[PDB]
Amino acid sequence: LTVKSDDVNGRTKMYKNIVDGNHQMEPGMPESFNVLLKEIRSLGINIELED
Amino acid sequence: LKAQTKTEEFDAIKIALASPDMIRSWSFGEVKKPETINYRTFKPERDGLFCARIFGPVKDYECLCGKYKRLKHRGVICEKCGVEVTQTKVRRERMGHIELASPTAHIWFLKSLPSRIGLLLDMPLRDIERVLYFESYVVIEGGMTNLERQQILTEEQYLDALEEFGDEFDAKMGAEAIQALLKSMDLEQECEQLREELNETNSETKRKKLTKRIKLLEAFVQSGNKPEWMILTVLPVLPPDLRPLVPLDGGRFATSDLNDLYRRVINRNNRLKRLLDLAAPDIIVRNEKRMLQEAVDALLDNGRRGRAITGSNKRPLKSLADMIKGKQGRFRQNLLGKRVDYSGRSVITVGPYLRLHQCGLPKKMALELFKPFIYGKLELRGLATTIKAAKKMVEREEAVVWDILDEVIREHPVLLNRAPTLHRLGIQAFEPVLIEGKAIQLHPLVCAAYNADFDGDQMAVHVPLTLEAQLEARALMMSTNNILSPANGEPIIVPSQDVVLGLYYMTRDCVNAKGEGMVLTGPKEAERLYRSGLASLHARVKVRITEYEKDANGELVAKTSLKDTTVGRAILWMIVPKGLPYSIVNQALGKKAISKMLNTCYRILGLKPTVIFADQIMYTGFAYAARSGASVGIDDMVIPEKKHEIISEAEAEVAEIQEQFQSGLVTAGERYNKVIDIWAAANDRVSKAMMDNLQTETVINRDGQEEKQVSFNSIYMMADSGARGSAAQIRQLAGMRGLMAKPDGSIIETPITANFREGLNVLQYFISTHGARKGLADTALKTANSGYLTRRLVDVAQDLVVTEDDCGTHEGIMMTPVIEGGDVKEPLRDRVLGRVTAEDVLKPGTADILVPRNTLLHEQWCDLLEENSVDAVKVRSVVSCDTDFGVCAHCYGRDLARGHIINKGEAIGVIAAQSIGEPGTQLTSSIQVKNKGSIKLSNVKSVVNSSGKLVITSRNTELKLIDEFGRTKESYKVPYGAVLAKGDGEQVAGGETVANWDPHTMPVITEVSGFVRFTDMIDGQTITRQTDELTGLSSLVVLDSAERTAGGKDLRPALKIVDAQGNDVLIPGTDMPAQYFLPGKAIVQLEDGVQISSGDTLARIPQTGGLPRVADLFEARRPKEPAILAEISGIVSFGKETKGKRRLVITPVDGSDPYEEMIPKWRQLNVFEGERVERGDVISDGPEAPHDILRLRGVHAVTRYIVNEVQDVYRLQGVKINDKHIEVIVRQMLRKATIVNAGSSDFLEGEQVEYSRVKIANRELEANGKVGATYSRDLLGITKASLATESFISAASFQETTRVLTEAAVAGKRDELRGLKENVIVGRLIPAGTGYAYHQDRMRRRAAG
Amino acid sequence: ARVTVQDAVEKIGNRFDLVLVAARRARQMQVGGKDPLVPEENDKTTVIALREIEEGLIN
Repeated sequence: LTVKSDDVNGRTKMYKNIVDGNHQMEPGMPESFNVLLKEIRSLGINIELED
Repeated sequence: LKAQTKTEEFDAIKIALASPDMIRSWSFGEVKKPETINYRTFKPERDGLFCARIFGPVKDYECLCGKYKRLKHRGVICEKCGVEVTQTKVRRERMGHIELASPTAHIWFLKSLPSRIGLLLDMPLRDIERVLYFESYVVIEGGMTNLERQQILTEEQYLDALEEFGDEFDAKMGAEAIQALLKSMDLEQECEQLREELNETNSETKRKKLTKRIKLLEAFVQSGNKPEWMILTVLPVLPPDLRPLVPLDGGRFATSDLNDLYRRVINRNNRLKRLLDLAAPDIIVRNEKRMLQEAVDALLDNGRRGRAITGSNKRPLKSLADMIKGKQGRFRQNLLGKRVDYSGRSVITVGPYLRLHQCGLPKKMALELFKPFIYGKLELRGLATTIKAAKKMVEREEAVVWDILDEVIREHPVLLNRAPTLHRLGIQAFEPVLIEGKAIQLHPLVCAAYNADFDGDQMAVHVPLTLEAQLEARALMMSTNNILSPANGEPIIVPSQDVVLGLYYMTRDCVNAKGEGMVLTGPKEAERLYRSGLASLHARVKVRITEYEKDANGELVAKTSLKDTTVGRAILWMIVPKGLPYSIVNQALGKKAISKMLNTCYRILGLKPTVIFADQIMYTGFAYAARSGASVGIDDMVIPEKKHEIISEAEAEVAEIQEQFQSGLVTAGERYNKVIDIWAAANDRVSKAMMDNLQTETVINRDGQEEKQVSFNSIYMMADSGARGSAAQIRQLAGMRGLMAKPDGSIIETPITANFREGLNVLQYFISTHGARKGLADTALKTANSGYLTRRLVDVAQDLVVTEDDCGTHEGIMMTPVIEGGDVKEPLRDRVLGRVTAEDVLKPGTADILVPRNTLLHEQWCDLLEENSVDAVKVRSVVSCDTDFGVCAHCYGRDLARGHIINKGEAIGVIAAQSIGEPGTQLTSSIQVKNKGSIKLSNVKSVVNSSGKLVITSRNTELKLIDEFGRTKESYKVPYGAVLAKGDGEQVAGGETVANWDPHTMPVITEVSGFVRFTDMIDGQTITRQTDELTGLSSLVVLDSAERTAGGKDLRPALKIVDAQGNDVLIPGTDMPAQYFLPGKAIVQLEDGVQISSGDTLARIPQTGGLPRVADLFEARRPKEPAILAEISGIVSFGKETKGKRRLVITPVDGSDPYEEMIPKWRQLNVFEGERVERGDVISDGPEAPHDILRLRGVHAVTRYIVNEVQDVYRLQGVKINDKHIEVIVRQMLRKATIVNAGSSDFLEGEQVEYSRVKIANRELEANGKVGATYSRDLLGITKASLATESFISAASFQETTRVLTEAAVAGKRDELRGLKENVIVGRLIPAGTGYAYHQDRMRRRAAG
Repeated sequence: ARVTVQDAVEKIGNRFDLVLVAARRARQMQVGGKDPLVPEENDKTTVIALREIEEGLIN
């Protein structure tokens, strides 16, 4: 419910991936999630990821 | 392993205040113009939201100006307007900037009820409001002028403030001004002064503010986020690929009008910067401050100011709040997010041939679900031309790809699930089998696990794509592995019924037997006798079963033996694996027999034997079910002519009893229950007929003329196997149903006269209709509330993870058999099943350890604790666990679907939740014992009186039944004052009154012998003369002190107990003066000078349990009339009458004497003021408060009290669930605690217990001796625990996200993604389970290495 | 015959670290990095790594 069937690009990245047959992936910030960051980045509380 | 040098992953995650300089770090260009089109040609505006210099590439590796197209171009820009030829996919990551000028304040954090800006500045929010709407000049950088820092000034008055203060003073208005104040907010100067007032002001109106103010201020110290960053300077621009541009085909815009919103934001942005250039007046540039402010608002939730409509349209501006607050936070995690791929929602069907490890999947479904894997295969090998031709092959249904279909399924396991499933046992895995059809088949007996019949169970069978999930299916999710319930260590699947009647017909005894006497040497030729047809499957054959037993170190010892067995049992050996002995399978086999049968094969031989054994059973169960033949018989359902006879009596009898009514002997009500009475007896007598009829009536010839056997009557076979035919269901078809509930809920005196098998009428029917419709309503509601119950349940336990194995404490609690009423309700063994002994436990023999401290108590050790005479075992509890922020494997145990040590990564939190809410749908005189033991009086002063009898002087009275065996069996709670026949150490008979009291009179008795003298008792002002014309006994009845006179109210009548001379006698046992202060309405039985005995009756004082009730326990709802707990051990006296209450003055002996309780005399008190009540003694009656049981009695006391009670609810349900889960939930409700000692944080802060646990940890150690704050455990409700969430990721989900916005945004609460829920919304492995070692490498790679 | 993995949980007891180990070995097997050493019989690679757990040469 994130990487699969949620990340509009993530499952196509998975389609283009499994039509080869090699299950191997990376974490999945659901992009709209990156808009959550962006909305409060617009307010003042600038969330980051240090180190 | 070492922390890897290369970037493999990223790490824990935080939130707090950063810098616009960080926004400059993402800066790729500045959006100048809001226009996205030319108004002429619809081409994409450069220097706009769709700029090439700022953003760029629309085509893969593209220079938008139109110079570099080829994908050879990487990084080279359009020197004129910088277009780095890169991925348009990277254009979903292009962030820009626009230099503001208009200070953007936080109107959100102002209008927020939880006034962020308010108590931040320690300035009233109302006046702060006046400041930001620009109508009040606030004083900044002030102080010692006429005005202070926390103050406003109206327009013209500040003009006067100029004519009065042209120097050393400044007061501007708005965020501009407030930024000046944030620039000067010195945390620690205020910190000194706060703790100053902490010692100065002593009111909660002043110091509560104090405690969280200092808290929030050092919270900014805690995160290093300065209030200065609350004024927006540079605005971040969302990537173009994120606010989609799609005009409507024709000439309109179907675009995300978020662009039409940022459009105005950019318009007004450049506007105020222009009002800097031309220098416009302040009142209007600050008017633009408000203007760019609503721009901000319009984007979010239109603020909370009102949702201003769009251009001449009934339509508020668009809301990204309605983009970050819909359901469960966002809409993946909300209801309706996703719709599973690689799955199939399809109806079900049996398939009695399916191996225990496999399910059935339709061929058509197969094609549709595995195509990508089919193409992945067709070109990894290369049997297909192209993937397009591959599609054309399945287009032609070509046999080739069906063989490649075999390659993608024959060892590729699947997961299964149903929609109505609320339990984890409803999500399992099997192996696929290619069945040509449309319905998902299954292994018959597993349906009971899903609790899925054949009424329309549509299952969505999932497909584990990744390597991980495939193994995880065959691992923990394999059917053949979760053969145990996480609730109790019993095999979850019990052979249904078809299977059992087949084997009831296997191992079976019938008197007429063909071959009854022959002998065999092999169960295999046994096959050749019945499966051929020459012998019966019941003949008493003597066979040599060379059974085996793994008595060795793993070797099955060879032991020869011959049994007088039946043909079917010999064939049953062909089923039973050697390791399992023939003795257990030399039994008729019932549903319960075969239950524990499979369980023994597990505890003894193992899992593998048992699994493939039950597999064997399934096939042969149904196999001989067919071979059974005998199925049903009308000739069996014979009604005895005894039924018709007793009904004849049941007619004549009540006909006479109705004549007793026409005579006036029995009343309507007494005859009401009387009808009940004799029909009850009549039904039991008819029962005594129909059951014996159906038990011995099959009498077939054998070595004589006739000889009985258990009824071969099929209905009785279901009553013997206990499959689906019970003594009451039998009584309801072939006998009179019994008495039924009426539409009111009570009971109609008249039963259902005849029997359903024969005939009744609609009136009888309406009585029965009530009951049927009854059950129906129940299912119809219970289901919905169960999910909602587990909802609040997960809302309280989710993040609890076992993180250690052994802690470092001996502390645990006491496991005891709740021997109540008669014999024990819940024994010792089942509570201990799956835990570890607290300390080195002794035997009744002292200092002889029968179980060392740290030892896992499993099957054998549980058998061990049942052999010893030990009855009370202290076991390490999950609440007494020394491990903070989790539990140790030991305090938990092993019991689950597994039976091994609980893992570090196994989140017990969530599984506790579901397994306590799983049975949610299910939740809705004298004392003469009939056994043989001995009275062992406990905690009571019993005294001998005349005639050498015995009495009881207290209410606290447990009656024990120490058998000749020794085990305490029966336990009766005997009332105040009774007639005992035995003392402590005198044996009981079978049906003997050992305690005989009066249920309608509470006698107060003397303990000594002597004359009674009425003292401070006058006839008419304290007592009354009630020597009626009906009685002859002289007696002065003590009235209550509210009906008396003026000068009468001031007393408590005293019954003086003098000796044979006339002097106050001292009590043998307690140094107390004999002056019994009597209560009201107590009818005495004597005159003056009457010598009482030592234990004689002086006076006479005439007198849901289900789901909702459990909901009460867990919502901590304070009941109406609590049985007030005595807070201290001490002697008690009384005080004050009618006014509003009746004071209770308690005088502690060695503690604080000011302990007194105001109690309404309107409430029934029972406190003997001559008895020194203890700290844990009920003063009044009715349900008590667990809160006081928690503090006044103890946490381990209350945790054990409630687990007793709620488990009893499961006793009304008969379900046995291990309290481990219910106790972690108790720990959850006590995770916060009201601080008592000041010094470190507060003097009353409801704060996390484990948080303060580490405080005091390094408080008695480093830097201090003792100054830290110490708590008192505070217990909460789960809907308040769910409300007291810290991490915003989980809070924003169910609580109002906007609430959560404020709630953690201003504090910048850096929660490093330490919880499960958090991990899932970001789509990353939790630091537990399979992500354990994953994040292990990740955690020591974060802030360490 | 394989139907239960009682054997597997005995070796790598956390029941989830099992998932980790076998999964990665399965992929080295996928990629011609290597090939199976313990004889396979059509088993997908997850199952083959599990054979190396019961034999005990790989964990």
